[PDB]
Amino acid sequence: NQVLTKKKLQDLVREVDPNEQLDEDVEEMLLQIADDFIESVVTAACQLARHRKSSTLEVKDVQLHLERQWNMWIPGFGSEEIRPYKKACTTEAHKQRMALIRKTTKK
Amino acid sequence: TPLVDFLMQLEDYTPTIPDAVTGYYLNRAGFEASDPRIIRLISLAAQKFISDIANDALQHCKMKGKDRKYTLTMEDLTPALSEYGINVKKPHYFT
Amino acid sequence: SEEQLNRYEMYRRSAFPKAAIKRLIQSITGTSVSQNVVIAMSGISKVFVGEVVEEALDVCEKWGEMPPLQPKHMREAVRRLKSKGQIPNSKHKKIIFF
Amino acid sequence: RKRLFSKELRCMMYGFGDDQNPYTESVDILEDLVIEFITEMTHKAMSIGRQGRVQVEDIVFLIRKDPRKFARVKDLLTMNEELKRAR
Amino acid sequence: VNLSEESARILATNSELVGTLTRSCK
Amino acid sequence: MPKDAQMMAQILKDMGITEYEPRVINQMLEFAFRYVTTILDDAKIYSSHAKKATVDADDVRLAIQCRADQSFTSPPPRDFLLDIARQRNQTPLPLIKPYSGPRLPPDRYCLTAPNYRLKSL
Repeated sequence: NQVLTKKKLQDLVREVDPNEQLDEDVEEMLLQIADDFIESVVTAACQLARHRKSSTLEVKDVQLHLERQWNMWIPGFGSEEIRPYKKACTTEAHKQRMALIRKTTKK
Repeated sequence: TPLVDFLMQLEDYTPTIPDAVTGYYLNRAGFEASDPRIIRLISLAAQKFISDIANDALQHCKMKGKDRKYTLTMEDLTPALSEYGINVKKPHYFT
Repeated sequence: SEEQLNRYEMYRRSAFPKAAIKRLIQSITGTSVSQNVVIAMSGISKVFVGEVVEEALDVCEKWGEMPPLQPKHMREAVRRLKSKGQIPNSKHKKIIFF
Repeated sequence: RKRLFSKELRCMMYGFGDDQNPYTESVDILEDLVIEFITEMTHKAMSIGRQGRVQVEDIVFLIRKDPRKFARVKDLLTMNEELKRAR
Repeated sequence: VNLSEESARILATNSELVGTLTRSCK
Repeated sequence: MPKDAQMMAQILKDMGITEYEPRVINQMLEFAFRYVTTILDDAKIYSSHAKKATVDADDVRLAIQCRADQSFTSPPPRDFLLDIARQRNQTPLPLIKPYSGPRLPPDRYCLTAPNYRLKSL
C-alpha cells in the first residue's frame, strides 16, 4: 500500500536531465515529501467538505486548498460557471466612519 | 552567460543607492563584498524593484481620471505593492 | 510548401467567437461590457493559447515523443509557464519576504 | 458545463504546430485554461481603474508580464480604425 | 450584406479540413 | 488612546514587559488589525464555498484553525523531540584518532574552498 514506487520517481528525474542520479538519502526523502504532501492536502480538504455538510470529497474543495495555499491550478477538470463577482459590500457603518476622517482633515 | 555580458553595460551606469549603503546591508546578510561590481549589481536590482512599485502607483493614480501634482498616497501604493509580495494592511478609525 | 501554407491559414483565420465571450465576460461582471473589450479579450486569449502550444511543443521536443500532443506535455506546459509568472492566479496571496 | 471552445480550439492548435487531429483530452485541458484566463483577467480588472470593465485597464496587465500580449493588442486597436476608415 | 455572409465562410472551412477524426489517449 | 490601545498596554503589563518603546503599541495594533482581517478574509471564502449567505461562527472557527499551520507554524512538539533524541542518543560516541591536526568534517560540509573572484579586466 504505497503510492509511489521508485520507478515513477526515476522517470520524473529522467524527464528533467537524463544524465542525473539521486542518492538513496534523496530518494527516501523525495518519497517522503509526497507522503507528507498527500496527507496535508486531504486533511485540509476534508474539513472543506465537512464545512458544506456533505460526506463526499468532490474536486471543488481539493481545488480551493491547492489554489489558496500551494499555488497549483490543475487544468483538465473544469468547474461550474463562476457567479457574478461581488466587488464591495462596504457597510453603512464604514461609509459613515470613513466620512468622518475626511471631515476633520479638510474641514 | 547573460550575467557577464550584462556587466559590461554596467560600467557606464551609476545607481542611486550608494556603495556604502549596499555594502553594509550585505555585511548584515553575511559577507564583505570585495568586488565593487557585485555592489553595483545588487544595488541596481534593488533600485529597479523600487522603480516599478513607484511606477505602478503612478499609473494607478493616472487611471483615476487632479492632473497637476501626484501625491504618493497609501491609496495608490497599497494596490501597487500587492502585485509583488508586499501585503500591507493599515487600519483606520480606531474605536 | 503545401502544409506551411495550410498551417499559416489556420494560424490567422482561427478565433474565438465574439458572440460567446461577450456572453462569458458579462456572466462575470454582472451588467455589460463594450465591443472594444471583447475584441481585445478575444485577442489576448489567442496569444495565451499560442503561449501554451508553442511551449507544450517544447516539452514534447525535449522528451522523446512525436507531434501528437498528449496531456503529459500540457500539464507540464502550465507548470513551466507558472514558474515564470506567466499564468496569473489571483487567489494565492504571495509573500516574498521571509 | 459543456465545451464552448471545442471546434475553435482545434483550428488554433493546428495554427501553432500541433496536428490536424489533436487528442480530445488535450483540448479538454486548453478549454479550461482559457476560461480561467478570462476569469483571472476579469476578476482582477474590476478592482483596477473602476468597478467596471473598460478596456483601458485590460492593457495594463499585458505590460510587465509578457510583451507579446501587449504588442498584439496595439495591433487589434489600431486596425479597428483602419477597417472603419475603409467604409 | 457582403460582410454578413462572408464572415461565416472563414469558419466553415475551419470545420472541413482540421479535426476530421476524433482521437483519445490513455 | 482608543479603548484597544488602552487594552494593549494592559496585555504587555500582564507579561514581563514593564519598559517598552511607545512605538510598540502602534505596532501591536497593526498586527491585530492584519490578523482579524485575514481570518475574516478566509472566513468569507469558506462561507461561499459552503454556499451560505452570511459569515457564521463555524466559518470563523474553521478560518482560525486552517491558518494555524502556515501563518503561525509552531516549534516541534515535546513528544516528537523526545523520539528523535532517544534514537540519536543510543549510538555510542566514536573514538578519536591521535594526530589528525585540524579536526573537521569532510570537505563537502565545511566552508573551506578555493573561493575564486573575477579578473578585473
